[PDB]
Amino acid sequence: AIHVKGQLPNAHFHKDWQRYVKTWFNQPGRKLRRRQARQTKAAKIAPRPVEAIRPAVKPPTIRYNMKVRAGRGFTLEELKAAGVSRRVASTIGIPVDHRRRNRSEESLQRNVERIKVYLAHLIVFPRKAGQPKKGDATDVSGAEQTDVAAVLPITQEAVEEAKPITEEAKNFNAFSTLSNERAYARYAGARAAFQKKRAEEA
Amino acid sequence: PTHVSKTRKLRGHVSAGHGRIGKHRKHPGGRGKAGGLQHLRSHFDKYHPGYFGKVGMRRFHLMKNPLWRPTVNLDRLWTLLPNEARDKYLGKNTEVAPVINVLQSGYGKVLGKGRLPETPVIVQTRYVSRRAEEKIKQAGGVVELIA
Amino acid sequence: APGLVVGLNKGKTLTKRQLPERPSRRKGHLSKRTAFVRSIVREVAGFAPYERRVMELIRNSQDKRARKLAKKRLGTLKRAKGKIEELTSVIQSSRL
RNA sequence: UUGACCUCAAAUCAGGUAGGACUACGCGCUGAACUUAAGCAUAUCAAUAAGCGCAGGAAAAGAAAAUAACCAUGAUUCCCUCAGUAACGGCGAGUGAAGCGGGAAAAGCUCAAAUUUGAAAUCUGGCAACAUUUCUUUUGUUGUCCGAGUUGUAAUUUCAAGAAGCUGCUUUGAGUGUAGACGAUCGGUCUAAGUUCCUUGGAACAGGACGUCAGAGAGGGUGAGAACCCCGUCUUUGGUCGAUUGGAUAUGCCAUAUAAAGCGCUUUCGAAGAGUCGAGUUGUUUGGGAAUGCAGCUCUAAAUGGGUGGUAAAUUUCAUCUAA
RNA sequence: UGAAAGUGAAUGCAGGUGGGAACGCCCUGGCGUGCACCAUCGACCGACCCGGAAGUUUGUCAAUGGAAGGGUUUGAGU
Repeated sequence: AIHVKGQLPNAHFHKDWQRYVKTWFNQPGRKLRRRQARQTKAAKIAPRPVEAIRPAVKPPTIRYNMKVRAGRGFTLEELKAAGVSRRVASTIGIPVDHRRRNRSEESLQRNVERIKVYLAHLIVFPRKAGQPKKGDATDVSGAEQTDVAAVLPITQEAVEEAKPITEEAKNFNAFSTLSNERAYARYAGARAAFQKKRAEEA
Repeated sequence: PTHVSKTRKLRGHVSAGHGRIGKHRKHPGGRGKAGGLQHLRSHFDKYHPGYFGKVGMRRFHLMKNPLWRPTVNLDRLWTLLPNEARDKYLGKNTEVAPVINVLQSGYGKVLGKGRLPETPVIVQTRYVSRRAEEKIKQAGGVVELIA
Repeated sequence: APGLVVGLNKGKTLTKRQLPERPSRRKGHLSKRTAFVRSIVREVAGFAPYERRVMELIRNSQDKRARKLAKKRLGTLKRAKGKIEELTSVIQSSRL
C-alpha cells in the first residue's frame, strides 16, 4: 500500500476508461484534411480574401485588458460612422456584431479607422460587368487574392517611451494612495449609512 | 526497453523477487489511500501531516482572473528594458527618464527585493509595495500608478 | 480612484460615449393598446378568488395579514406587494 | 316541409404516408449489481451494462431570459488551457466543472402579437393544355372548375429593431436559349530497355563476361535471387475520344419597374409567446455547497416587467439579458 | 505568507563564529585565504501577540489609517 516517498496518489481511473480512450494517430491526417479544405475554399471564393476582416477589441478581464485581440464583427455604430450600410457590409465581407457596443470613443475610432482602411483598399466587382454603380471599381483587372492580415493586422498599443519626471509626480505617494483608496472603497457603505442615520436624527 | 529490465534477470528465480513467505498477493493492504486513519496512520501522520480535516473558509465560484497579480522585484526592473534602452540610460544623466511599464511585461505588483542603480526611472505599475516605492524614490525614480 | 485599479471609481479613464438605447430594453413598458386590452379583459373576466380575499382583507384594513395571504398565494413578497398596490388601486377606483 | 351550418361517421372512395432491418457514431427514456471503501447501510462503481423508443451521414447544439465587474467581451461546436482547480464527499474511499486566454471553423435568421379593408391580394385538388428531364421513370408553368380559408391564407414587422409619417439621392430578374473559351468530374484508351554468350542445374530467374534503359532499380508473375521475358511502375494533377457537371464570358430573347428597396432626420408611437415564470414541497440529479438541472403535486404573478450576477432573508441601488 | 481581508524579503562585502576544498606564502609544520557543506549567532519578509506615529477625509474630539519599537514564539520563506 502507501509506503513510498512522494505525493499521495489521485488517479481518477475507477470508471471504465479504456472504452473511452482517445488516441491521436489521425493528427497528421486531420491536419492535411483541413488544409485541402482550406485550399478548396480559397480557390472557390477567389478573388475575395479567404478570411474576413475582424475588429480589434480588448479582452474582458484585468488579466488581459492590456492586450488587443480580434473581435467577431464591427458594431452597427462603427459601420454607421464609417458610412457603410448594415445590409451592404455583410455583402462585401464586413462582419456585423449586433451584440457589441462602443462604450468609449477610443474603441470606436479604432474600428472606424479599421473599416476605412478596408474600404480604401477594397476592389468591388460590378454586379453587371462594365457598368460601375456607386461603390464599384472601374478597373478590376488587377484584382488578386491577398490576405487581410498582410493588409491590416491587429496592432497592440505601443509601450510608452521615456518621459520626463515632473514635480507633481515627485510629491506623490503611491503606496499611501493605494491603501487610502482601498480603505475609502471598503468603508464607503458604512460612511453613507452613518451620514444618513445622522441626518435623520438631526 | 524490456531488454534492460529486471523481469529479464529474474527468469529462473521462483518467487520473482517478492519472497516465499509473504508472497505477492493482490491487495493485502487495501486499494489506494484507504486506511489512512486505521492501519496506514503511521505513514500518514509521519509523512503527510495535515491530511485530514477542514481548514479555513469556503469560497464559491472562485475565478483566478480577477486575482491575477504576478510580482516583480526591484533588481529585475532594469532587466525588463531592452538592451539599447539600458545602454542609453544607465549611468548617464539625461533630462528624460525611462518608463518601465511592468504590466506589459506581465506583472501586477512591484516588490522591494534588491537594490537599484543611481539613475532616475519611471515605473508604471498597478501595485507597489511600501519600501519598493521608497527605494525607487531614494534612487531618484518615481512610481506612476496605472489602471 | 479613477485610473488607479483600486478605489471607488476605479479603472482607466476614456472618452465616454452615449450608448444608443436597445429596443430589447424597452420591454416592460406599458403600451396604450396593451393597457386598453387588459382593462377590457379585467372588466370581462373579473378577479381570482385569492384576489377577492386580499381585496376584502384590505377593505377590512387588516393590511398585514392581507400581505401575508398574498405572499402565501403568489410566493414572494415582491409579487405580494405588487398585487397589494394593484388591488389597492382597484378598490380606491371602485369607492370613487 | 325543404334547406343552411356545426359535429360525427362510412367507402376495395381519389391521391398519399407510417411500420421492419442496420444501430460503430447520434438524441432521449429506463436502469442495476459485481466492485472500492481492507467490514458496511450514504458514497463509489455509474447519471455505467442490460431493457425501450427515434434519427442522420453526421447527429446534437446554435444566433443569449450568455459572461462578466474589464480599457469590458459577444450564436453553437471541437481542441489546448483553465484544472485534478473552485467545489462535492461516513470532508472518509473517492469525485470534480466554468468564465477568461490560444486555436480549428465561421453565417445568419424565421414566426405570434398590426385594418389588404378602395376590394383573400394566399392555397390544395380535378380536368385540359403546353413544357421540362440523371429519367418516355423527373420537375413544373398556364388556363379553368370544385374546394380549403375571414374562428385569418398573402404582402408588411421581429427588438439588432421596426411601423407611421416626412424630402432625396442611390440601388434592381427566382429570368430562358446560343456559342465558344476556361475548370472539375468519374473512364475507355496509349507507354523505355538482353531473354546475347560460357559454366552449374530437371528448369537460369544463379555465378562469370558483354551490353541497354532509367521521370521507370515499387510490387507481382514466370520451372531457384529478373530494372531490361511478362503484367506493371515513372512520365500522369497528361495525351487522346467520348462524357458529365461548375463559375464566368460572348450574345439573342422574354423581361409592364406606375414598381420594390437601402440610407436620412422624427418632441412621435412602438403590439413582444401563461397552469408559463416564480414559490413551497417531494423524488431524482449536479462540482453547484439554506437546491445545479429535471419531474410530480399544491399555490400561481407581472408590465420598466420578468430572468441571471454561484451563502438563506427583507429593502434599496447598479450592471446585464429578453424566457415560456 | 495567512483561513481570509491582505501585506510582501540588504544595518553590514547580502552578516559574524567553528570545521573545511583548492591555492598562495614561510622555515615537517606555520601564516594568509576560504568554494560546497553541515553546528551555530544575528538581520529581513509574512502570520500571531503587543504597540498607535504620520498621512487620508468622513464623523476631526472622531472616522479611516496603520510607520517606529517590542516578542526571541510561528512558515512547506529571503
